[PDB]
Amino acid sequence: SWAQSRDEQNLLQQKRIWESPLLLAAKENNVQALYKLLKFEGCEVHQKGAMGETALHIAALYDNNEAAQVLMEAAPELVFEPMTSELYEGQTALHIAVINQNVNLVRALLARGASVSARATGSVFHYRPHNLIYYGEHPLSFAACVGSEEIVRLLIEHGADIRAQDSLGNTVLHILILQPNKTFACQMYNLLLSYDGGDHLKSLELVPNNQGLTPFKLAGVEGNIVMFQHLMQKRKHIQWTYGPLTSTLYDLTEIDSSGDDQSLLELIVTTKKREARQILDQTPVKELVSLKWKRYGRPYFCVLGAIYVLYIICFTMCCVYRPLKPRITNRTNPRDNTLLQQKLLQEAYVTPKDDLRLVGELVSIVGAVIILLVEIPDIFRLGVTRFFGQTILGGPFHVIIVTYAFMVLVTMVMRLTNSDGEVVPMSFALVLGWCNVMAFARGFQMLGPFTIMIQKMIFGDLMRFCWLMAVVILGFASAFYIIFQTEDPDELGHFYDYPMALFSTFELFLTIIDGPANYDVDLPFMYSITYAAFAIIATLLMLNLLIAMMGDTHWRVAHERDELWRAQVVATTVMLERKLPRCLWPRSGICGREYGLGDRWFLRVEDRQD
Amino acid sequence: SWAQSRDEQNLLQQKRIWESPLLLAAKENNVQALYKLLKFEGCEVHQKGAMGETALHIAALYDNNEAAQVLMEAAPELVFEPMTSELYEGQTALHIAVINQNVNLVRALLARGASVSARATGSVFHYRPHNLIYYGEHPLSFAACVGSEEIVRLLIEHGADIRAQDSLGNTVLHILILQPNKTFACQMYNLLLSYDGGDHLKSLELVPNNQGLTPFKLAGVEGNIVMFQHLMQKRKHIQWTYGPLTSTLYDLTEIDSSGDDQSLLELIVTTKKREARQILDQTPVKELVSLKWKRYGRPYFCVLGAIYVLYIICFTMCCVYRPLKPRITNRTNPRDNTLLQQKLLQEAYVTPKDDLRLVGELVSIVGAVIILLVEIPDIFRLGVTRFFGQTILGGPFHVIIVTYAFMVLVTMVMRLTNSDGEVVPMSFALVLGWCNVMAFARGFQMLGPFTIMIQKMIFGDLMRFCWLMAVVILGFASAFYIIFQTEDPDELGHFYDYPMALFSTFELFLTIIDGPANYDVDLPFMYSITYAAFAIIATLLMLNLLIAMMGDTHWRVAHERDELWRAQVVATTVMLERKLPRCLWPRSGICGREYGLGDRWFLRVEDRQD
Ligand SMILES: C[C@@H]1NC(=O)N[C@@H]1CCCCCC(=O)O
Ligand SMILES: C[C@@H]1NC(=O)N[C@@H]1CCCCCC(=O)O
Ligand SMILES: [Ca+2]
Ligand SMILES: [Ca+2]
Repeated sequence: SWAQSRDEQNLLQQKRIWESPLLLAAKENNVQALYKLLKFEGCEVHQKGAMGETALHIAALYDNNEAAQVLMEAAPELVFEPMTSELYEGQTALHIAVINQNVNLVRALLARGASVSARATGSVFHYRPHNLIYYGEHPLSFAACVGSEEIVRLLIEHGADIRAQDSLGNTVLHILILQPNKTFACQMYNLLLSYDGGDHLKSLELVPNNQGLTPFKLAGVEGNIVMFQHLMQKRKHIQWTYGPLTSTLYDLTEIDSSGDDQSLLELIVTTKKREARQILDQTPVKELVSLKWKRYGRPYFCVLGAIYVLYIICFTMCCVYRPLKPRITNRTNPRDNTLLQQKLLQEAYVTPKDDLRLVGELVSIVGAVIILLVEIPDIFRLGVTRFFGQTILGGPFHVIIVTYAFMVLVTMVMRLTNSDGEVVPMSFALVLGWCNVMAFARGFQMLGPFTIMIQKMIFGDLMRFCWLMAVVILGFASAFYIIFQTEDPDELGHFYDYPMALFSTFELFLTIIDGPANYDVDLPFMYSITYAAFAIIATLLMLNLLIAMMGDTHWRVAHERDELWRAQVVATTVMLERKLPRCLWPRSGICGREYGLGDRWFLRVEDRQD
Repeated sequence: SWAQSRDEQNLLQQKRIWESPLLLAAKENNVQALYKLLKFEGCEVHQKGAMGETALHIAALYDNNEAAQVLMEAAPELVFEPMTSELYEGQTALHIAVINQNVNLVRALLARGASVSARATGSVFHYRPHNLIYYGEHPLSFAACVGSEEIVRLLIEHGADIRAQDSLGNTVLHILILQPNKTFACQMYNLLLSYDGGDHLKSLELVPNNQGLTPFKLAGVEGNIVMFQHLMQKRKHIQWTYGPLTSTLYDLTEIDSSGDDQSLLELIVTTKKREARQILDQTPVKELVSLKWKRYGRPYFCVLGAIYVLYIICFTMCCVYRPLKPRITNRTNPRDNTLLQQKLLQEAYVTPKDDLRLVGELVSIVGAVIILLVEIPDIFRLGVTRFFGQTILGGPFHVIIVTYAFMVLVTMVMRLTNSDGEVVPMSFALVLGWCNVMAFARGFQMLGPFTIMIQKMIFGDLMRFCWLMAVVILGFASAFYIIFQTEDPDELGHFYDYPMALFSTFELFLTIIDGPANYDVDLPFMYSITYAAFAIIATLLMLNLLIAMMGDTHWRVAHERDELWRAQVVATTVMLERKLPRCLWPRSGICGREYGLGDRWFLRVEDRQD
């Protein structure tokens, strides 16, 4: 594959280093050898290694200032030389010297005039899961990441540009946010800002990423709390300090949802990173989301539920009082078991009690069109995750609400044609319409976190486990059929045909029925033996499942599911504000006009320190 | 709303500070500016800010002794000036100087003759949940709360009054008890007591709150153990010290229940604060309550149960041997399913076996009147929580005991009228009369804590969850009805009408019935499919509930429910002593007369230190 390729080439490089006597001597710091290979013998100083590296590139990898200095003295054009291989296209000797924090070699290379604008476009410097580190493409980006404050200023002194962006359009500021050592990177972040021009506009912090993000905004998405906390000092203003109390004012500009999708809050709820959830708990955001749902948010969510419950409960009223079913053809004799009395083809009737039934069915096309006005913007504008990431209209579940309206439309087509299968399209809507009601259990009270468990269980662990429950049924259900195939099924015929054999055993797996048992007639010899094993094995599987549930329930998951529910409540609040009109739901905070301090909206939060 | 108002005004204040050049210079400590605004230009020194603040009020907020001193020198009448706004009505410059612990400014203000009796009646100084801190209304109250021992004595030296009460009638002593830093406040508590007159009477500790509480008494209600422990030294007397043993005598005056509702014990069991429960565990109280229930308490509780069980079991005897039911009208044919043989209108009968039935019914009016003598004092004197806080007659449950007597009275009205619904009023009393018997399981042995779980479950989590169980039934129960509406219900008609469809599915949710299944006749196509989903979903909901139970069971809750039960046993003991006559249940302890040490009752408790 591709992992083999890079593993092959690192091995292949070492052979070239061993074979090449010049490259070997630079690797091994043999100073006396290098003079013998350059002065007396005319070895081609511009020797190209396996990775297109120069003799100086190897002397920089393994820190070798003595061997590196000889190469610059004998040939000074090697400093500008970049590596030519695909994995390392663009990398220069200065990149290697900065990475290893070789201060004396960096100073010697800059004195030679090495470019501070050379990009390392090689694939190994790309931001990808297989790459272990991402340091950008510029030598200043490398210096800032390793934390050598000495080299960062020294690189700037020779003309390094902080505004320089990589292929992804990330400045050196953006690269620091995507780093493990958060505590060290904060101090380095400040140092790079000191070289900013000083103008309020064109500030490097305002320079955006290619995908529209900014350093402050990116920190929230990536879940870097340390940088998020540190970056907040820029945009928070202390009003006054009275004893232990402190009224502090927050800028609330890039945080709030006014700037279209540039809102930080939308990025948190849409992103897949679990880490970003902790950002909404932070003290500028936590008041914002709480004030959002406690007032203007919670009522509208319940109002929709009241409308939704009403819309559903009326639709069921149409189903229970459905067309008349008198059975015109008394077939009866063929399949004498058959008992049907069917509704079907009467094309309405005279309308006293019948009149109200049409007004209830007229509500179906409203939902069929309102949800069609939900399904039209189900591929319009958005459409891959951008719906599943934007869907807050229900959010969880509510993929089935659009299928429900399809069943409503199919049941309309089921009418006016009077097909036998009238019940099957009408039946699906009743289960799905009420099962979706518990989507409103999200938020509400303390059943919301409960609905998260079952929601997870339905779509995750069940499917895999259900396969294991599907097996063993195949063994026992088909077995029982074979034993009972011989005997007369008139009495105790739990498995008369194969589709009933599976269904009867499936019921038996959850012990719903009493279990097949007749004492008037003697049963087959094998039923008594095979059923004993079925009763035991079914209990073990249920006990082990019950014990397997304890895979969760650790106190951290009690905090986890609590944070997941409250995060999904915040999720509900944002798109409700998005779809709803601007006249309702006034913007949070107070405007910075009429007190000419800002021209933006500020949240006044006061706190107390114990 | 109102939170917006104060947020608006803090923003509005800063604009006035910026706009007002005088107020700005005091905020910014620009000393050179202040002289330019007062000497050369005649700026109206008595400038009123947005909050009615003076230029000195701003100079005190932000600690600005240099700017504050200039304002007093140019205009000395600003010191007496209070803020006029509603939020800050009454606050003076001395209040602000004390709060920020500006010692030099407090000394300068007192030298100017600032009042030490000025109250801060502004709404932001009220004791309310929205206010973060409560420091009282007097400048000495502020000094004591921040803990500046230097200012407290200095404020007293210039005529501060410790006896001064706020609008709620709380002294400075009461304010300290309602503070977070319990360990610091104890030392400050003593310092304020040193300035007391020294007379045993009129002591500031005896000064009561408006609602009848005193500092020692309030500490128990508020659950401040540190202050409760510290305050106990005042009223505990060591008899002797023999080796490691120590006989210490406790005053037991304000603690015990003799002084009407002033008893501390009644305040603990009646209050809603969870913290007060730990106070009853304290070593002066724990012996008192234990000695109370172990002797004189536990027997009377069981004696009432023996009487109650006897009263109930006889009442059931009347129900089982009820009027004769021969069915006079053999209607039968209309609703041929009907089978009734009804008792109804015979107006008693000749009395051999019948005579004893009346003597048992005569017991019903006794309970109907005895509980009427419980329902008459169910609005008399008390009545909102003052019953639910005073009810110990059962305590938990025993709201239903008064409804039981109502059903007894209704069943009496059901008799002498011979109505069809004879069973329905009589049936409710049997369930409620015996379900109330487990109220006596409170206390008793180790089932008492068990009864607390179910008691909590019935009235808390169930109702919310039951709604979620009510949903999904609507989908499946109504669905099953539709499938089976077509077919002949003579055989396997679990859902023949809609009210039976819900009830049959509700039973099926808990898997009580075998589940509808017939093999002689072929079932509808949809029943087999829809029932499979019902069996699965019902199990998940029950499994997730079982796992959701683990929301408790942490070892802290095992201590919590144990402390809740033992606290509710203490609850039972207090009102039993209240309702019972004084001749029974002698007062705990030994009187201080006949050993003229006290004239009050003392509990002799000896302890040993390891
Ligand atoms: C092979 C290259 N040639 C060399 O002399 N050092 C390089 C080794 C890899 C450094 C970058 C590895 C990475 O980014 O994952
Ligand atoms: C606004 C008032 N004017 C001022 O100069 N300081 C005050 C600030 C509020 C102090 C009390 C806040 C509180 O009690 O919650
Ligand atoms: Ca069973
Ligand atoms: Ca059964």
